[PDB]
Amino acid sequence: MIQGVIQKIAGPAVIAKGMLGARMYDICKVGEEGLVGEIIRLDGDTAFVQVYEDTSGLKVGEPVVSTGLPLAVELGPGMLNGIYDGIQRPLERIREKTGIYITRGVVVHALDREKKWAWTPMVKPGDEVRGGMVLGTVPEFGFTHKILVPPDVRGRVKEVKPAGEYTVEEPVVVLEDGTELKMYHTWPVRRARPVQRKLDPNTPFLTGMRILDVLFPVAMGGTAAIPGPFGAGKSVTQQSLAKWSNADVVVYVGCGERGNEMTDVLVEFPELTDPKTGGPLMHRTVLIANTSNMPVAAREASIYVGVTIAEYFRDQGFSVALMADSTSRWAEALREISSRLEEMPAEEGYPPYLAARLAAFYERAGKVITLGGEEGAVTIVGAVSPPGGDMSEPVTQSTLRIVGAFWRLDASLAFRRHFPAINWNGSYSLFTSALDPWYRENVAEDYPELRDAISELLQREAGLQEIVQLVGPDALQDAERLVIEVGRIIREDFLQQNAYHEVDAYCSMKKAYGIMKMILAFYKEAEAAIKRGVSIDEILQLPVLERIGRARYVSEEEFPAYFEEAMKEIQGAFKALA
Amino acid sequence: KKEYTGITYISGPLLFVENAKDLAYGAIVDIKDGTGRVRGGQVIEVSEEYAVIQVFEETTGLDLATTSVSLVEDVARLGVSKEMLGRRFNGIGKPIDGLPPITPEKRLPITGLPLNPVARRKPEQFIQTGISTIDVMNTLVRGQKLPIFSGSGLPANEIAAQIARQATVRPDLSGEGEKEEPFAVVFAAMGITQRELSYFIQEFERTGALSRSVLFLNKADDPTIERILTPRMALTVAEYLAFEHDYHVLVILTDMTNYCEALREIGAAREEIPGRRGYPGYMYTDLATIYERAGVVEGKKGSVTQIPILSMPDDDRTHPIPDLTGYITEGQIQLSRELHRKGIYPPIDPLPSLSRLMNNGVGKGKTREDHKQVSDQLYSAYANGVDIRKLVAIIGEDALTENDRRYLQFADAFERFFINQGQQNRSIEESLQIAWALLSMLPQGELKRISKDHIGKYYGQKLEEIWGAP
Amino acid sequence: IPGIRAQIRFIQQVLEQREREDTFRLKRIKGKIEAREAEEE
Repeated sequence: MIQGVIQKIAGPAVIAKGMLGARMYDICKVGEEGLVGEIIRLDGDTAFVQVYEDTSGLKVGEPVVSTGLPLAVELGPGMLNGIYDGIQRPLERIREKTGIYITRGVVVHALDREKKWAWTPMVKPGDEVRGGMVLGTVPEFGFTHKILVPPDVRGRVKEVKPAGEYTVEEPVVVLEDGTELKMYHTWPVRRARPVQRKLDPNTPFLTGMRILDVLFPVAMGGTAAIPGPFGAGKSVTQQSLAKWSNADVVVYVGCGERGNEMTDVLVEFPELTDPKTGGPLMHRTVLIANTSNMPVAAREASIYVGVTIAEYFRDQGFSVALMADSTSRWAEALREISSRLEEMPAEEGYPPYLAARLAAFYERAGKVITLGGEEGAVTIVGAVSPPGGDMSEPVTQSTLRIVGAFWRLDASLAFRRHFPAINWNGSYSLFTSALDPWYRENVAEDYPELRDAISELLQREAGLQEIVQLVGPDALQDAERLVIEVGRIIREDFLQQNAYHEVDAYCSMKKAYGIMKMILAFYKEAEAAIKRGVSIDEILQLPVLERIGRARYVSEEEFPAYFEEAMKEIQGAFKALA
Repeated sequence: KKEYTGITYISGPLLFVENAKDLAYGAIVDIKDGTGRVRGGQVIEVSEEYAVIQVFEETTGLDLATTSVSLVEDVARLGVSKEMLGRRFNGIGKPIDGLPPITPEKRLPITGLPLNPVARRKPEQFIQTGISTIDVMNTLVRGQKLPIFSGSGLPANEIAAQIARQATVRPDLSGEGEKEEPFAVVFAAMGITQRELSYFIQEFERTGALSRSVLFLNKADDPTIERILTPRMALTVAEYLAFEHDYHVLVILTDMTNYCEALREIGAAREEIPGRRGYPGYMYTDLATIYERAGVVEGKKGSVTQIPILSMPDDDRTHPIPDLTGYITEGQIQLSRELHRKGIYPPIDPLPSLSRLMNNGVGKGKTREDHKQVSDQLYSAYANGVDIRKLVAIIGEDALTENDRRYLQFADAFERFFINQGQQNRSIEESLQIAWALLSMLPQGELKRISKDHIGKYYGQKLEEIWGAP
Repeated sequence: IPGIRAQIRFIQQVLEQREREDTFRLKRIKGKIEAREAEEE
């Protein structure tokens, strides 16, 4: 509504003129070409605008128009299987419009205004509605997409539209006082969507990877962080976590990646990935692709766009998993934005509110009771990539203070053919104590003690390596030899997991518990034996080893039988030692 | 033509002109003084009361009574053509080789548009630079950005010119069989001296490499804004050739540190407050707008490969310039002062170097299928050789086991036959031959990276060709 | 190694502090030139 002209083009995306009605942090349309920019300072009659693209070619006198609303997303049906940029612009339709380049000032709507969806009402006239209540239903790539009342809307229904088949813009419900509810609504990306109450971290987020699920778990609604060294196979871990976890929807956020981010996101996800049950994995994920030479405003808003979309799908009642491709590349854009406003740096150039923004992102995670009475959750797995692997930079320090788990990928492991290359020494978690009851009631009454026992074996075997380096393995005692051997057995038949094997790609909790119990039993027997007088060499060539180490590749049904008979065999081979 | 008098201020590089509402921001102007000599300038700020103009030259004859300013162009453009191949330009697109100006097929904005992420495809095929430590161990793939991290006194101009006049594509190794894809080199030099300029011209003329090249040469005492415009003009020509005429292009940018310095000076001339270490706050996004216009698009047959050369300011890999360059590109090739003083050319250190896309451009169908494992094996052997070479000074060779003396002799022959290649133009097959003849020194079974098939197939050769031939 | 790491982090602190001081000063003088050019307009 508010409209003015240009008074001064001071250079890189800096404008001004008389717009007395305009409001702070509104989205504006600059020039005749329609460039988009945000208002950052009001003064007297004038207003300062920060344009997104370059302003070369503009002149004073051209019009400036204010849309009246801050940065926002469109939350409605039509987002799945889609690829957006940092501010929710559909890259595919942009390409179909203007070719291999992105011309400046292009306009497209995030939700396809022409596609028709099969509406199915769930209210009738006279019904009272509040913010967040369900309103209808639309089928979408194999699940019912609910239609939700915007969180700030309250009234009584006057009329509802019959079943039929409508577009996204069609007002399907007209409230009494006159406001019409479409199939979608909009939301400011910098405001957390409201909920009833936040629940506790008492239920596990299952990744399907033995080490991450057993030694360092995350709860439903927890957050983790992984570093991004080269050659450590981060992408494979991320794809496995995307396709095997118990999350209903996946949101992938690539913020400020290298030019070759397609090589492992945009050519991999659409084809090279299938779900557990069906066709393409892409029918339940939303990609947010954002390369390095995009405008900084988009690269800085990508995180908030992604987390708002995830909060939408949570408020709808699912359980979402969101992954940030590199939060260090996002902190870089934040620093640049800050330097343009001429603020004082805090440390290493980063603005003094880096930690506040990072927390404002990570603290939207959690398991909740939605406004509509359902239950949903958002789990965040964000990656950090320091300059030369130094964990002392401000981004890493700010992150590690608010996440709940650290999964330390390491290239030295993938150099010696260990996959997934998670270092079990530097990693940690903080969710185990809170998660113990669920473990006792859903896995086994002794699961925690076996987990601690395996951790202790690994700890001892690590605290022994220096003396093994000094003299070699053969020069050690019988007990030290035994612990070295059992440590090798752990970290080569339990920790290690092959993402491409069609059976070892996934593992349950009961399967992992069975393997841990097998190993602990074998080690107890062997300790008794070498204490008794058998040499470790008879032990190393026992035939039960090639079955305890082959227990990974057995199916989830054939595993209970395999497990019980393998336990009986372990019992048997000991009698021959007795 | 509309003339703007009314200058009100002249200081350093700036001058203010009144009643100039009709000058677009970023326009290019010209400044004619009392003696009629015409200079150039760019509009960096425009408002209702006056416009600011940055003169990219000296201002030693100007006064407030006779000077006038006139428009020449609303935005900076470049007239491109397919008949630029073989020409030299000065860095704002004017010929300097004594030939007539070209006639453009079109005029393009030099600040091109960003590529759409869903339009690219994965880089797939390699380029033969003729240098063995780059081909075998750090292969360059079509569509990659591989920078060369040089030093203060190391010979990076020679390596640049050698790669320029030796590079080629090898369609016969792939299934293509026949040579029908054209190759072109675009060569952008920033802030070079007269000595280096003479060297480059002589090198490109003495062997016919000029017939397939475009040169944008920018001297050290030229206006700095021209140094800012040079790489953008180069990449404009490259993108045009590649994605309108199916060329395979190789762009070389000789000293990105000179570019960064010019960028810093210009930013300070417009009264901006700098960022970390004194460089502009937006240097990351600027370097990104340069490097990130390179790659291979989907549904087209051309490609743009990019090799930015830069000299680490104080041999410090943590300086902002090599730091950001490492954030953006896909690896680096590291020259070494030690190998240089030891008389080795080209002095490439294989231990800190790395090509990040290498695995997607080697193997059967692309190169010979033993490429990857031979690379890894050479790396491991050289590492062991270097460690032993250090220890043998305090132990003495007589107290070394046998495999250690093997590794010692291997490392020696490696840096005397593989790295130190002189001005030879090695194919990929000659390089793999020399690699296998060197690996043959170690005892079979020590090569624990390679598979047994290749060891049976290629082991046993001895050093014959490098001394049996030049 | 610990002693050298201590020296290095100390030097790095001093350098960053000096940089922060001088950017403060630069901001001040820019504000000043703008103020006293506008007051003469």
